[PDB]
Amino acid sequence: NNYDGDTVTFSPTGRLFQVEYALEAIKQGSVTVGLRSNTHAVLVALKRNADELSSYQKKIIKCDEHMGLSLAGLAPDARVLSNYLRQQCNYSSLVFNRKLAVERAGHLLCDKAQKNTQSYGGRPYGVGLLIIGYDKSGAHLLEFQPSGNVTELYGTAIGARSQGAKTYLERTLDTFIKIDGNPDELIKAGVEAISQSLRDESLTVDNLSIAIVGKDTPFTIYDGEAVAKYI
Amino acid sequence: DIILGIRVQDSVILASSKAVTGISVDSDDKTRQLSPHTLMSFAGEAGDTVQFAEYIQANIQLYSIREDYELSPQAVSSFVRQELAKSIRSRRPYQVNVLIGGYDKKKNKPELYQIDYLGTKVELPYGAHGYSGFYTFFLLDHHYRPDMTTEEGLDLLKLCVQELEKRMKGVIVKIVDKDGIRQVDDF
Amino acid sequence: TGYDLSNSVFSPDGRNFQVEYAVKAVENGTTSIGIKCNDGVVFAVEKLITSKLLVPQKNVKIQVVDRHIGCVYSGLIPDGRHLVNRGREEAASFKKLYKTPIPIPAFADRLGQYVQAHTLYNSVRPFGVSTIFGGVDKNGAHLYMLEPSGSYWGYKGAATGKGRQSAKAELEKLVDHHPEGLSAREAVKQAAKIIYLAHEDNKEKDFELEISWCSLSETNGLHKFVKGDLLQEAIDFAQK
Amino acid sequence: YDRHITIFSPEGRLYQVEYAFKATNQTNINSLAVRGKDCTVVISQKKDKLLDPTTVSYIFCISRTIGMVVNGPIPDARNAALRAKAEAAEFRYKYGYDMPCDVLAKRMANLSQIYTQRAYMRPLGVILTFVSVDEELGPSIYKTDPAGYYVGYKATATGPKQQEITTNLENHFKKSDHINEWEKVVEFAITHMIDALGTEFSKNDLEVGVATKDKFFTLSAENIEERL
Amino acid sequence: DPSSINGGIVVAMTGKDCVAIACDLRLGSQSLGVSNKFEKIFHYGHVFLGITGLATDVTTLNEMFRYKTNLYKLKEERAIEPETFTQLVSSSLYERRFGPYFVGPVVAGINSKSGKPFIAGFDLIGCIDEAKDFIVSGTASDQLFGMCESLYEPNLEPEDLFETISQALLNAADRDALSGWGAVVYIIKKDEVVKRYLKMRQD
Amino acid sequence: TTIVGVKFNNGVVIAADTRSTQGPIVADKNCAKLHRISPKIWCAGAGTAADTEAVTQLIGSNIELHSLYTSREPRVVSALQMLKQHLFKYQGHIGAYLIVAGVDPTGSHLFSIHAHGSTDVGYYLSLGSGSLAAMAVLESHWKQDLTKEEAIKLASDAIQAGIWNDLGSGSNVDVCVMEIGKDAEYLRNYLTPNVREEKQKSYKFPRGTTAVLKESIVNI
Amino acid sequence: TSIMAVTFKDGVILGADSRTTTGAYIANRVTDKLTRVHDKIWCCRSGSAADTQAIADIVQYHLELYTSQYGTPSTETAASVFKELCYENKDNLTAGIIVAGYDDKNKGEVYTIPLGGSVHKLPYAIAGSGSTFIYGYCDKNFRENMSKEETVDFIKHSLSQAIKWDGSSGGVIRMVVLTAAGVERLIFYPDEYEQL
Amino acid sequence: SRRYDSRTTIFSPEGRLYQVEYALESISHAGTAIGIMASDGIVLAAERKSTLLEQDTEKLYKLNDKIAVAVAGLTADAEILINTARIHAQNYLKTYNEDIPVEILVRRLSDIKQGYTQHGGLRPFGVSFIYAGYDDRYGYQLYTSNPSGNYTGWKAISVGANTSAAQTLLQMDYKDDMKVDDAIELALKTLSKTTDSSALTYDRLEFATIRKGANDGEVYQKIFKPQEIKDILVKTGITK
Amino acid sequence: TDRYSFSLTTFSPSGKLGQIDYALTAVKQGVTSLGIKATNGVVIATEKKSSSPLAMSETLSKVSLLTPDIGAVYSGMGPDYRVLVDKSRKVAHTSYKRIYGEYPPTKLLVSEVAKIMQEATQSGGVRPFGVSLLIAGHDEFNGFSLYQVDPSGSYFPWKATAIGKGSVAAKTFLEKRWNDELELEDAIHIALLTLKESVEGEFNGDTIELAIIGDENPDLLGYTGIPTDGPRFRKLTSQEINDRL
Repeated sequence: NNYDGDTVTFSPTGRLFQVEYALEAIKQGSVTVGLRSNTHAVLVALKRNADELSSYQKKIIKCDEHMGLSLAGLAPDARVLSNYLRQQCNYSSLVFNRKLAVERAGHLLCDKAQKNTQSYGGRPYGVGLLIIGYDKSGAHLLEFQPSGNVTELYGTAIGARSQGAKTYLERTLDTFIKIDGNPDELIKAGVEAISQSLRDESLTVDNLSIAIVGKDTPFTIYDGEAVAKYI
Repeated sequence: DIILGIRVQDSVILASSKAVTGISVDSDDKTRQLSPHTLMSFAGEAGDTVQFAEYIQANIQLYSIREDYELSPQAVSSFVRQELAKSIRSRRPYQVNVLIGGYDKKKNKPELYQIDYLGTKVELPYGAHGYSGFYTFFLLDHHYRPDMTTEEGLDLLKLCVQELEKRMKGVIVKIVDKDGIRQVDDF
Repeated sequence: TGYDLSNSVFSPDGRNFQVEYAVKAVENGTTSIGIKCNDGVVFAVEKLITSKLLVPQKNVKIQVVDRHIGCVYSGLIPDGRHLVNRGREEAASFKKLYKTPIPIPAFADRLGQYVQAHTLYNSVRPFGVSTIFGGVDKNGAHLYMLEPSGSYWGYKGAATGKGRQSAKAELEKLVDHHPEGLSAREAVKQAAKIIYLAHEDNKEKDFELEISWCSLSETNGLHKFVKGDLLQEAIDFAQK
Repeated sequence: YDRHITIFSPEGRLYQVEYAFKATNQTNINSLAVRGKDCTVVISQKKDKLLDPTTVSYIFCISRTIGMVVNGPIPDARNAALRAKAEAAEFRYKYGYDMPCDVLAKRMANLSQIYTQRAYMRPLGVILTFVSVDEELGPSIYKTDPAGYYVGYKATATGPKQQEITTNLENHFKKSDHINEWEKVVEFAITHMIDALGTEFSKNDLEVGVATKDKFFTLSAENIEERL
Repeated sequence: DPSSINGGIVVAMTGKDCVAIACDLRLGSQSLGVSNKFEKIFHYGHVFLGITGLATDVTTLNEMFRYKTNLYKLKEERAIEPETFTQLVSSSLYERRFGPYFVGPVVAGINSKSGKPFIAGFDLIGCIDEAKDFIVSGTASDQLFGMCESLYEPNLEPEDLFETISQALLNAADRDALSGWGAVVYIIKKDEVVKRYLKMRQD
Repeated sequence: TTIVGVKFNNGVVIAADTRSTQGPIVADKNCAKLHRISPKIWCAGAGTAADTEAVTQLIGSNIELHSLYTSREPRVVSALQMLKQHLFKYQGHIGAYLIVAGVDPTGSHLFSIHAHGSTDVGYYLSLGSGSLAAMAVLESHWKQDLTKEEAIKLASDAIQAGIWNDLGSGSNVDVCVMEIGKDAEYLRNYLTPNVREEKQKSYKFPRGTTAVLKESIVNI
Repeated sequence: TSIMAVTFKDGVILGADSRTTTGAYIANRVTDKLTRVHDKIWCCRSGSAADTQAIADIVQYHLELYTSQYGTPSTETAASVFKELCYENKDNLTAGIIVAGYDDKNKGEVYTIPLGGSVHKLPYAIAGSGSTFIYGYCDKNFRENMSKEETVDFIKHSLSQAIKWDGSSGGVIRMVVLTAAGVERLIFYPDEYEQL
Repeated sequence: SRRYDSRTTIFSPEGRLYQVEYALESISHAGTAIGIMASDGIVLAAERKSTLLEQDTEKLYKLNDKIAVAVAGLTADAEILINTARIHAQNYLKTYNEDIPVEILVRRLSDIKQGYTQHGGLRPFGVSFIYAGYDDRYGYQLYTSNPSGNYTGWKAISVGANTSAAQTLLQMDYKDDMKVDDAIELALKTLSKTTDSSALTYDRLEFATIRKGANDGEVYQKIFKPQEIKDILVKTGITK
Repeated sequence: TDRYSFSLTTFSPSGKLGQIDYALTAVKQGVTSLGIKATNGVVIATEKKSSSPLAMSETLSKVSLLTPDIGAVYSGMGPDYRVLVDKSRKVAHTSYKRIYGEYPPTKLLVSEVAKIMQEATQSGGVRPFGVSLLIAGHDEFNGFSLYQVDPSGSYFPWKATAIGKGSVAAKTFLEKRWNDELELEDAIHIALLTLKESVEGEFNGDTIELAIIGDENPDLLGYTGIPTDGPRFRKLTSQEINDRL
């Protein structure tokens, strides 16, 4: 393949192979699930560790009091994108006394990702993101790919073997859609969904991370003993 | 600020006031040995003088290391004059006046140069900066001889220093000759 | 042979293969159509419902420039968004300089120059989108289509994407059967029908229809989405 | 290789310039320019029911007095048209009098030569024909190519079928320069194109640009039919 | 006024087939004499330049013009003539139109090919003053004008030109407090240049 | 200084005085104030002499390059525009007040330019410290249709009025005439009405009167 | 300086005096203060001559580029182009401009850009040092939908009074008429308007 | 544009710089230049590479009043470096009010040459210089500098097409107590013996000497005219 | 965007700069041009070829005035020569005349042109000029001069020379007819005879361009009044060429 050298080269069929390789980098990451109802939004993440003597890699990053995300793929790219999102939310608050909408943040991430796939000297990002938030329009969940595509969904999953969780979410859509005012039930639904992507491991207090945002709930992260009641 | 210099047949004698300007008790030396046979004395605005003198000394030492050779006093004076002329056009000019004493080994002769903050260089048998000239030039004009020895030059300098002390404490006296640079301790 | 590995390299026959590959990328997108009526323009687009988990009526595709220009595109969606952002900057600069909304042909020329500038160097990649845009200005209604090579033209009816052939045939029949022209609402209904017919090529996935229009007698010369009872009437007419 | 950028081949050639010359014939349209000793006339051969015909044109109005016709792809054509308009406006601002046709042609040719000499710039695959009635030289036709070469002409033709038109023009001039007649010159050029190519050009098959002493304009389809 | 800080005067006159340029020797700070051996006249081949004004600017311009004349000789393989050196001085001065050198340069020479004596003067921003009789500059410019308009004659032998220019210089310098601690005169012919030091009242 | 410009039936004539001073002291008794921008385009400048000379030289060099580039003779309007924009860029800090006249393929032209960049078009113009007397003469005697001889006489009379009545103007008169189909005619010292009379005696000193300390030979 | 522009039934008419002063001396008896920037868009200039001339040159250049790219600019567009230069450079320029234009749809239009760089659309505008003396008379005499002769008479009377009372204005009265029939120039000499 | 980069400043697996070696090979095909230093002067002799056209008004150049150079290689690159060296000498004179020592100027030129070898992406200068100068430190000095940026001091040196043969000839018949005339004879004999031509005529030679006196002061540089070269050839014994 | 910061002209392993050699080949494929130096002038000549019979060949001139006393001709690529002439005129004005008030001598202007041409063989992302130039001039202190400048920036002074397709034959002919005593008319006649051999088509005043550096021409100086003010460079009209034929 002579067309995969850089990001400014089309293939004869019209494919960008560096973007596809970044997507492949995503597909080898740990599974993360995002879910929402009319009042709350939830992220569930399965961590990974190098070995037993190692700690587990963090997967959930807080962007603002009403917004956060979980990552799958190359972690430093997630850090870069999260810092950019934090700066944008801070700018909105400082200049307009306004809470940045989730859709606008998705647009900003799409625009920032597009510029890295059209000019020489820069590679596309190597991470996929699930973004949850609560704003004046309610709860929102977004999925971001490094090709620049951003989609708004009721629920989704990314990473290795996420198809089972996605099928579970698609089957039980009408159930978790209407879990309003009961955050624990939504968290348990998300945990059950992420249980569908496990093959040779079980959820423990060391490898499970949860995040929640809602109508009266700021973006909060639970890990360790704080998730012991959801296992 | 007393900065004075007298060039006699085989050497150059420089004198600089050992006073500062407050409240403290020290013995300030306003000279920098640019090279084993070239000395520079300075006067002027505080801060600028030390910085300029150290800059010149560093550049001359760098040249001496690079070429393994000692610049003549004339070349040193020309370099200093160029630096001052550049400074006078800059955003923050140096308010420094200098006397440069040297003993050219090639020509085997002493040389004395006087440069002001503007960049005016003059080679003189004797020179001064500040108000030393106004109270010293009568004696220098009456008594100077180009063929004076080191002792006669020292005596004339002593008379000049006493005249300065009449209309005011102490001076530091440096001698540059074929053996290099030394400081007079009996003065 | 080796002339296809860099942008802005002429082939022996006088071709730029990277632009043709960008056209190939455009041909893999969804179907976008534009229709020019008696006093305005109508834009319609098909959105594939890949998963039922997508929130309906969200993920808007049709975009607005200034308050009178509508734009839709087929190909790599992020490239289309980049182009629309550039067009918004151009319109803002024109409005600031000359205190008047930018005429549609001028906007088309600015977009065309920007697209063309990306075929001049090998350090950049051509845009992989074909864009149908238009609106209303003091001279009337204008509809344009722009290709990855930077070439653009004005059209009575334009179509792009995977189902472009059937859409073009339907548009040609529509133009032939209505020499006088069409009204805005009739154009909305016809756009719904044509999008539904063009989707019949791809029956593997369900689709959602999105329609916008800019008319002098219906929107007072502004660009507005179709969301109310008119959208349902158009959908019923298309499915009939 | 030497065939990808603008560097010399071992034979002293520049392959990218030759390939741009090849690209100039992507559109199968011919254009003809003639002088009438008081005007200049250019005629082009514009050839889908969905298109708006009034928006299709390869004739540009660079300034009040200078007109341009392009042979080649329309994106590079519009690039060159915008550049020429900017150059003419800057010339008028800087020097206080209207830019002449030959000087504009020389400036565009210099830009083309820059493209042929710099690696990162590719040549534009277009041929540019500037027409005017200069206040110092009378009717004027000048032409520039992707190689950076420009010259003035008594008459000229561009396109794939340009040899026949050139031969017919040369025979007419040998019979006998310029045309001794703007409408008559337009009809002469239309008849020349018809004889050179064939068939009967309708009002939709051509576009006409006319440059008179203080103006350059383009005829509508109704005017072209009136000529017919 | 920077031009009246150091003092000094320069005169130039034309002879039959000869030229003469004279200067004072004083260098003082404000009213204290610093040096009586400060010459204001330099030569680059057979072209002579005398500069009055700030001593630093005089030295700087001398060094710069030596630089430029050496490079000109290297490139052209011939010495520069007074007429071209005048244009060079004018351009060098006008390149500092807003941060100007406070100088009073005067050019005197003999053209090698033609043999005609040439003389010119400049202001601080490079305006050229061409004269067939004389050029003056310095703090005693008015005194020099008065002496020259009375003593000068259109054609003088170098022996008479020496006396004329010397008397003009001495009598103009004796009426200027900032000028006069010695005086130098240059008499320039086609094939010989003579330099003479005059005796003066000093004070 | 006094500078004037006058149009006539087939061309334009400019004229100027020849005195340049630094305050009350005459620095140059015979100075050239008519500058050649191009062979048929001439400018007369007042104000700062160095500024006038340098600006005319620069604009002339640019005009020559432009004429070579365009293969056409220079036009007066081009020089006017270039001078105007250069002067406006410096916001009056370049002290040049110009009368620019010429003949080009479009005809004969006369313009005035001020140090701030403003330009004026007129049949007769005056500038300088003596411009009031010259303008008085011009308003007294200018006519709509003038021959070359009459225009030369009128311009010379205006310069003479400036010479007589204005302290900053005097010495000689320099003229330049440009006609549509002819070469430019530059008349240096067209009139010299200030010739110094003979002195009462000769002040040539006898040889040996000046005391000398030392003498030497200088190697050039 | 006394400049004005008046809209009337068939179009617009600009009028001005012709005196330029450098204090007490009249440096130019015959000045043209009516500057064309486009075929039927003109301006009256007051203030610093250099600033107004440079601004008019730049505006003419920009409008030529606009015409080559986009078509015939409107009077409002020309006023906006003037306004950008006046407002963004108001700390270095002194220019009071009256922009008058004609088009088939809007007929004649007048915009005023005083010092500072604000734009005001008016049925008629007056500016200059001599304007102050005719603020009343014009306000008492202006009508709308006047014929060409009435507009000429109104401008002539107003400018004659302004010339009479203002020492910085005088000379001849210049007028430019913009209508569908095109552009017309008119001039009136002191022996004509001083008898009014 | 990464494909078209030739990487002119990289090492080889053997630790060599390809461009420097290729420039040396290019120089090895240029006209021979020879410098000989005697106890009282320096002789520079270069062989042109010829027709019957203008010669009096390409290989010998003057840097200042005391330093001259002989060029082997590309003439225009050599002119660039010579202009830089002249400016450097004038700058040193301006700063220190003294003539620049030969070694300082040679080292500056060598550093300029080395910079192109280490950083940047430009080709090195294909020029070798033979410097002949005088200063108060060491007296008469002869140097050579190559595209590698190395400079060396020589009693007798040759650069060009026949460096090996010329150097072998110069190793013998050279003494530390030779005079200027003996040096001139030796240089002419070496040029005649190493010349690949029928005869060593005056129209294919350039000559220069640096000595004391000859209607000058301390040091005089003489660039021989063609007539002077012919007279010298007759006197030495070449008679060609 | 422009990442071509590296030289496109590099040394081959044999020590040859390939791009300069290819530019020389392009020059050698060009039409013939000649220069002949006389005791009282210099002649520069070239053939005028028309791309099309309908083209007004008068609008294109292969001989260009650089300064009133210096002109030039070329063999090779036309547009490169046009740009080089523009640059040479600008450098003549901005490097010499604005400093000394006089036009530069022929040799210094040739050196500046050579510097410009050399910079195109070492700077990054640039193709060398594919032309060879013959420059004829006169200056007060050196007389009349003729120079040849190559694509590599090497320049040489010539009594007579030729460049282009028929370079070798013309050089041999000029060598056989050099005597160090020619006048301007003799040089013009020799140039016409040498051009008649190398021209295959019609040989008249419309297919030849001739220029001369001779004596001052007060007629080509549109003003009078300054005794020290002449344009030695002169281009012969087609009628004069026909008369001399």
